[PDB]
Amino acid sequence: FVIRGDEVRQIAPGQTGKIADYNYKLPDDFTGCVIAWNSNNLGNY
Amino acid sequence: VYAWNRKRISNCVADYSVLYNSASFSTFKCYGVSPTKLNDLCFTNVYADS
Repeated sequence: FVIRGDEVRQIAPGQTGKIADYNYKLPDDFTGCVIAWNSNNLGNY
Repeated sequence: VYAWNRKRISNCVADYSVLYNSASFSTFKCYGVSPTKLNDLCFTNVYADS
C-alpha cells in the first residue's frame, strides 16, 4: 500500500496515526521488514 | 518565544478528540499520557503556552 509522504511517522509497531489507526495497524509483536520508495513519476488523482 | 503567554483553564468540559482530529496539525506529540486516553483523566490548572 502507498501513503503520501508522512509514512514512517505512522507506520510502526504500536504507532498511532489517523491513516494508520483507521486503515491498518501492525501487531505489537511484529517481525517484518517494510520498504518505501517514491513513485511520483509513475496530476494523477 | 521569550514572551510566551500562560492561559490557565479550569472548570471546563471540552471534547478532547478534535484536538487530534485537526488535520491541519502537521504532527501531534504526547509525552506523558496516551493520546487516545485523554478524556478519562482528570486535570488540574491546564496551561496554554504558545
